[PDB]
Amino acid sequence: MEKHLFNLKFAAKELSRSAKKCDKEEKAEKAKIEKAIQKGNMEVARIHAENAIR
Amino acid sequence: FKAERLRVNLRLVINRLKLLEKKKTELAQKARKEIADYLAAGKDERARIRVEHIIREDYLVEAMEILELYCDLLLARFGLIQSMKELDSGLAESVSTLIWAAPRLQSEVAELKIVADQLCAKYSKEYGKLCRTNQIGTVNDRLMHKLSVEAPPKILVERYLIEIAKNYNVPYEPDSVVMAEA
Amino acid sequence: FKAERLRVNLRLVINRLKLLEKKKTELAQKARKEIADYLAAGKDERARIRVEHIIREDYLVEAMEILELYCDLLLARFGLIQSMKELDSGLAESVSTLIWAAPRLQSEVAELKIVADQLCAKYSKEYGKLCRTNQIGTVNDRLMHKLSVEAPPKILVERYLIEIAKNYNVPYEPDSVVMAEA
Amino acid sequence: ISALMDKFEHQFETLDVQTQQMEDTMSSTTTLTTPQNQVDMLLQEMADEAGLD
Amino acid sequence: QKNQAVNFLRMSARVDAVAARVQTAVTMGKVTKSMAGVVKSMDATLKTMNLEK
Repeated sequence: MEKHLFNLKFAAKELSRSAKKCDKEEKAEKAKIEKAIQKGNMEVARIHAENAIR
Repeated sequence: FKAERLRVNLRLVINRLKLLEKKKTELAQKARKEIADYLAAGKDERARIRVEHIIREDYLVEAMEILELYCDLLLARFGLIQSMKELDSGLAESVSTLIWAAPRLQSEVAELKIVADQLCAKYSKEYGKLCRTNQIGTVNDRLMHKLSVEAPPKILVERYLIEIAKNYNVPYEPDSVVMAEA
Repeated sequence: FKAERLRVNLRLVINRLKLLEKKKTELAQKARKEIADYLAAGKDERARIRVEHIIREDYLVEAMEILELYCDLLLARFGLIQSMKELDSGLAESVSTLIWAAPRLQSEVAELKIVADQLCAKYSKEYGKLCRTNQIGTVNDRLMHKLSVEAPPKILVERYLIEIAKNYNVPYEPDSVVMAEA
Repeated sequence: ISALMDKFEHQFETLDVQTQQMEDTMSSTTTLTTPQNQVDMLLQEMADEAGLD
Repeated sequence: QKNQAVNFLRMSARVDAVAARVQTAVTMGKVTKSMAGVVKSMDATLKTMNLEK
């Protein structure tokens, strides 16, 4: 019975960690957008903006 | 047919139509962005038929909403429907509207089909077979037209083109020959 | 013939004609650069026939656009076409225009051929065989000439040579003997 | 050779349509997680102040 | 030597381009296969996991 408890806690901490990554990537992606639109590129700026949002 | 099947399937149908509704709204929005791209560069006509696809998905949104409603209604009085062998005045609508909406929406949602059977066989009163085909005239007509597939009158289409043109701020010159007539 | 084949193939046809259109535009542009190279150095004549190849690919661009449109139209009212055994007034055009455009464009696009069959066999009313050959006079004539292969009148050609000469800034002296006549 | 080459054009042309199709369904399945409105206001957000740092 | 430099370098360009599109073709291939994989496993696990249960 313990096995399932441990898998649930594991899945929880798992989801937290992955969420944390996606957030970190989000910030990095803002930065990357700024570098992008600094050139004047309106396409790369698009798909970067998009990936930031998602 | 069983009761629990009917209940569980109704709840799953509500969830399903919920997510599917929200998603169809977002998809519609994005495609409207596409319209805004067309009208600012290329031909009007292409944009026009494209927004006919738009008006289709919109009608599906609305339809799914009202149908969702009737589902929820049947789920609320569901305590009652487990008793009478005859549908009473209150449910005399949503029964027909939901049953009849099966063959249209079956592709988007299968659970709607299974529910359609679950009700269909609970009634030997004017449901199933030719009797089923003959009780389905009495459904909600509004839902019937919102759902039914026919090309919209071009004035409506061109209206949408006006609005879409406006929101993203592109100049558009709607034919003055259409506005005169209906 | 099946319905789903018709749908999926229409969507693939739209995509196909889209990419193929964009690409033909770019290719045309580059070749126009080649024209600009010729008129500034060598003979006019060679440049002239070369821009006849240009005018060909241009006509293919335009054609693919209008045909793309009719495809999209059939795809929008596609909900309707799955019911009637007879094509109604609305689709009475794109059916013929798309069917008839099969043997011309088959090399660029095969999916257009498969669609052509899918419609061809859905109708025992004036489609297929000699009846098919006899319903194909009623298509869009504009598309017919835009697509049909015949050498353009030399005034049009020489007009293109004028413009191409201008954009890349090379001196060009169009024969004054052509401008007089048509 | 020349035959092999027009065969080549047609071939990778089909590659491109495969690509396009794939990305349409692939981007219309997860599309709940990327609203259009949100992206608009984001891109604008990083538009006005873009080079101001 | 100089004109050869031009000629070779040109070949390098075009061959590089085809190399790129082939790259895209392969990676596209991988994505397609793997995606088919998830659709199937998830499907046969959607048959005994079907929502009612």
